[PDB]
Amino acid sequence: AIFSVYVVNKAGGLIYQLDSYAPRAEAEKTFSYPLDLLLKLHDERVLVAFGQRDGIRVGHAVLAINGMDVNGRYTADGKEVLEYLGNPANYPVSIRFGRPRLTSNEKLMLASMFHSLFAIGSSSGIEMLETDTFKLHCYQTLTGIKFVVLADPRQAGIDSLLRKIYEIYSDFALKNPFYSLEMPIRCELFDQNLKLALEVAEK
Amino acid sequence: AIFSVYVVNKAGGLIYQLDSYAPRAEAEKTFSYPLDLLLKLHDERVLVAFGQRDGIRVGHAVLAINGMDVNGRYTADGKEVLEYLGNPANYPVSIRFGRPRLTSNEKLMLASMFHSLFAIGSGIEMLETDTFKLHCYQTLTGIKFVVLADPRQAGIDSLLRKIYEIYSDFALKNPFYSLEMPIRCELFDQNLKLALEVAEKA
Amino acid sequence: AIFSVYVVNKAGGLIYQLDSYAPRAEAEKTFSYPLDLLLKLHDERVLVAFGQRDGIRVGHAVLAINGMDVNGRYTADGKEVLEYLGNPANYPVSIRFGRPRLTSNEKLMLASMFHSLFAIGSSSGIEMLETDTFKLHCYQTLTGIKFVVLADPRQAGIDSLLRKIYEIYSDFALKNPFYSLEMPIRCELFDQNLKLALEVAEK
Amino acid sequence: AIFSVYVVNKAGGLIYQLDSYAPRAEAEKTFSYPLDLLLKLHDERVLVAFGQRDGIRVGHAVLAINGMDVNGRYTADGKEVLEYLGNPANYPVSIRFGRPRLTSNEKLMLASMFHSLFAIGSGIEMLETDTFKLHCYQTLTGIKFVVLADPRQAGIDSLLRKIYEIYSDFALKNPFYSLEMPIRCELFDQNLKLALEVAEKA
Amino acid sequence: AIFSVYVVNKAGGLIYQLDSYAPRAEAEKTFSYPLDLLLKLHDERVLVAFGQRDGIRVGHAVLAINGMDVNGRYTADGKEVLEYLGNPANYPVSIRFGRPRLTSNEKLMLASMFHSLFAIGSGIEMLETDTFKLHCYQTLTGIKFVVLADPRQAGIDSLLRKIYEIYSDFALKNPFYSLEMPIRCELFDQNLKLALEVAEKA
Amino acid sequence: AIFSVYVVNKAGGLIYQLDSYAPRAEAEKTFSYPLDLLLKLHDERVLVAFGQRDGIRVGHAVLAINGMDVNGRYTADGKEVLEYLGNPANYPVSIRFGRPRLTSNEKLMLASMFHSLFAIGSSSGIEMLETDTFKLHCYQTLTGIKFVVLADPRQAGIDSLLRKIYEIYSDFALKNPFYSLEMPIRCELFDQNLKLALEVAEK
Repeated sequence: AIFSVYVVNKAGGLIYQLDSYAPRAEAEKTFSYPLDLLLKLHDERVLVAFGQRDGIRVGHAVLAINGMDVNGRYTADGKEVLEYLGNPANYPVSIRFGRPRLTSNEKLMLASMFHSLFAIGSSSGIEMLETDTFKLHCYQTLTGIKFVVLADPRQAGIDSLLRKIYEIYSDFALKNPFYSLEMPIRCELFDQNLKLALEVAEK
Repeated sequence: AIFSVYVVNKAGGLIYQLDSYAPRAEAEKTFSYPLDLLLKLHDERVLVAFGQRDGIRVGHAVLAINGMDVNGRYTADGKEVLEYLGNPANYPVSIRFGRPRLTSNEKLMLASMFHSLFAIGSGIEMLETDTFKLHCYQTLTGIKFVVLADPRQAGIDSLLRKIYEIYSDFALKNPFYSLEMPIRCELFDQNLKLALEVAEKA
Repeated sequence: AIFSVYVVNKAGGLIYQLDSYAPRAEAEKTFSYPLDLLLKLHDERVLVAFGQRDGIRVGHAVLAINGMDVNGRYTADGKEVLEYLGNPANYPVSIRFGRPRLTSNEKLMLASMFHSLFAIGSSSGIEMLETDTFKLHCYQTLTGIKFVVLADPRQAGIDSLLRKIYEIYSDFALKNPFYSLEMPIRCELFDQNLKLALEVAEK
Repeated sequence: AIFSVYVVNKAGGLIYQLDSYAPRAEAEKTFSYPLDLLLKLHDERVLVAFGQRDGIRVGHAVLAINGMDVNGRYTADGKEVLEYLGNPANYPVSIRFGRPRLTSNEKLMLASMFHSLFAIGSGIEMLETDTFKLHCYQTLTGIKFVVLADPRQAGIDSLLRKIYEIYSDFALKNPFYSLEMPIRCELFDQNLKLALEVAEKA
Repeated sequence: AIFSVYVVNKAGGLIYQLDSYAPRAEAEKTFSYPLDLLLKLHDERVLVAFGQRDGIRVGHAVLAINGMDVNGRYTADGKEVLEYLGNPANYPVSIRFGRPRLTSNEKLMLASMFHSLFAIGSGIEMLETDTFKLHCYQTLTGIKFVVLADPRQAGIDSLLRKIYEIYSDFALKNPFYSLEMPIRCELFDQNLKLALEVAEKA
Repeated sequence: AIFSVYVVNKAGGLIYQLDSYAPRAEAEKTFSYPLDLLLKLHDERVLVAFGQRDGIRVGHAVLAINGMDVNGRYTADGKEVLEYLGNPANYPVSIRFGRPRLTSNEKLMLASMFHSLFAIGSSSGIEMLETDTFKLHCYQTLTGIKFVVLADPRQAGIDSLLRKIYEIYSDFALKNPFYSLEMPIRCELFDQNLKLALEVAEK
């Protein structure tokens, strides 16, 4: 599977992002409160700050409660989650935690580790970081544009996909003279052509 | 050759396009290896580096292998071009050569010229490089008809005047048409295709 | 014919300019005032702002009146032109308009459309803009210097000319160690060598 | 192939290294000149540019000349590689080919990735390029075991788990050892060398 | 070889020059095609890429074609070098090779060193590259005699001492001569030319 | 002999310096005062400002007095040198002058004359300045790092040495992920590997 696609301009500005796979959860689990975990709101998301209870790591996010899917730091009831799990009344609860989606800042931070050395215009232009849970591919073009793709470790075709996104990008620029390279990409035909290129690459 | 015909609106956004980026083969010669032509990988294109023999030219790309379509650096089957030509089992082979498919960098380079023209803009105007020539006809109303071609293609002038006529016919028949919206019109598509055929025969 | 030659440094500074052809006029025409054209002073030049009378476009400049050649925004009589053509007394007049010479800002603006993308040091280095009335050739060197030449559409040799100017430029730099690359070129032998290179290219 | 095994401390400083940058020859073919292989100088390395004949590959470097070790661009004797192959007196010669020795730029490129990983860092993690793959195992205590290899080398995973075991044995026996100080320990050196041998046979 | 002799005034402006940028041919070999030498266009110079045969060297440029002078990438007649060597009608041809004419980039590179020397400056001093060596003798009065040469040219030291003697003779005989003005003096030109001849024979 | 080795980062920051040969003196000479030379303190060093007495040029530094080696602008007695040679009591003196070692600013200034033109990432990367008394070699890498070596005019091997320092540098960076390229190099194994590379190059 392919989790995410994003594009960074030569000045480190995020210019396009598409989260493909998003419901990367696990399972709803019951917990007898007082909760043996310490939670923090980080960038509109409720993360596990401390405690490694059976199954749960620090860095895990809360994704749902009892059915009420977590709308970031709010419940589906509109109520605030940190006061809700600190709420004595609803002590026996079911909570869904999984590895959260990357913030835009995180996407940038991750992108900044590739091609940091060689000047703009230095045989494939692809650098990568691989873990247990994902593989990140970063293609830098001649003029410093970075195309990044996040996918499970053993996903084939990413090299060709990245070149194709560039092909879609450069064609978009040529057909749309209003567009300047620092600008966010906001074009229907781009979205269409990318989603298709992803479909091809998935198979 | 003509690589693309497209229509850009006053605000600089695409409203109609017709692409023909896939080239036609220029040269076809049968080879009896040791291969009297030297090849190198260049951005996933197999280019001729040396040995401009009668027909082929230093800079042409390997388009087809004995008739079959090859994409990137691998054959129709799926073996690497270079790792299949110095082959003891396989040696006698015919190859098609010509201008490579249009690249991203090239597209980006032209985009960068065209965008600049659009912004500095204050008749037919043409942007040219060694390998490309972009022709732009702008109407009073700010509609731009663009033809992307190689430096030598003739009769674009007349092609552009035709697209103008066809667009005018479309605009007269569809006066209350959102200019930010793409042109969805069979007859338009039809007549533009026919107009391109004429220019391609020229 | 070749209309103009100029050189831009890697930082977008105009470093040399020579207007070759200059009397690009048309013919003196009589006009019964009140004048059916709206005129504006733009960058020391009297341009046609509005009105497209028989022969005259907007953007056309005033180049002479009755014989008194227009010294920019003044007449040969020292009198101001906008008050002179608004002057009731001299209502029946003869005026010469043609496409004005490029301002230095215009030269720069035009130069900024070429090689804007690829970084300094990215097979000929020549990019061009062609119209009915002129063709503009822009050569970018390894170190970002732009040599620009303005000439009628079907003028041959410009590619070779541009390389020669570079040859003259680089030799000038080598013989003149005081010279630094951001500086305006002010050298007699340069002017001599260029005017000669133009002469060769014209033929 | 495995190019380097090293141990980095929590603060990011080197505390142990074992280098094996000198490659083993991949291909060996005897040539009867006119030489059916084209060579170019590239940062004081003689690389094969064209003619991927059965065995050798476009990109391999000339490692040895008829058995003897050649350094940079000069022979074991001291004559220039290129100025000795088109030789009327000397023509029949055997040559060894394979991956060139690791370059500075390459090292610097990986360093730039590794440093960035170290700084952004907030399991085994791997950094990869076309020609390199760096494997990094970080302990709870922040000790990093790093193996530098080509993209295809297998069994680094197990090698890294072994170095972890050997380092753990060392740390248990030497609990009050300055972590800023290099590891000076024969048995450590011994066991790591043996562990690398296993991974190299794999 | 000596490419240029010139005199720079205290303020860093040119006051006298004598150029000899056009090279002499180093090697001349008759060829019987298929041509046993591979050529590439490089900034409008035809350079030898591969095949350093007895005489010629990888990096030399094609200077002349069967005796006649060729400029840029076209022959004395006006046909393209490459598009005339793989010719079925034309094959047997002799070619002259050697150091290419001095380029703009090279000139600019040296200029950038020389200018820097001039500005940082606070005896004979020499600036050197792989292919160039610039020799600069500065007088008490700040007059600079400069000789541009390749790294191996000998006896520039003595040539520079001679130009100093000749300039001194000129300055003694013309004491009230504007140092911002170019040197217009037949005898000066004469004696410097003779001095260069001696250094060129050396 | 090799006098000095230093390394400059791509932003013109001095990142490592090692003065190899240092006691580059001449001989102690007697002078009957009032001293016929004018001396100035420049950057913690006592230089000859004016006067060219038999043997001594302007630019020569004072390196010792009567045995008391000059600790920059102080004597081995702790006393200030400019007041000491202007001191009437000790008028008959012996003074040692020779060409001073390069200040860090001088090292930078000298380095700034090489590779100033071509952009970062433009066949050996070595540029040099040669005089009677020294030859300076400057190697610029792909990413703008300058390695500089100062040595007597006819010293062989410098090209290979410079490449080796780069090899040592790049390896140091790879083994030390804390290190960032703008930082001063402060590592024992680096010093060891360099001093060895110098030893090889000397022979």
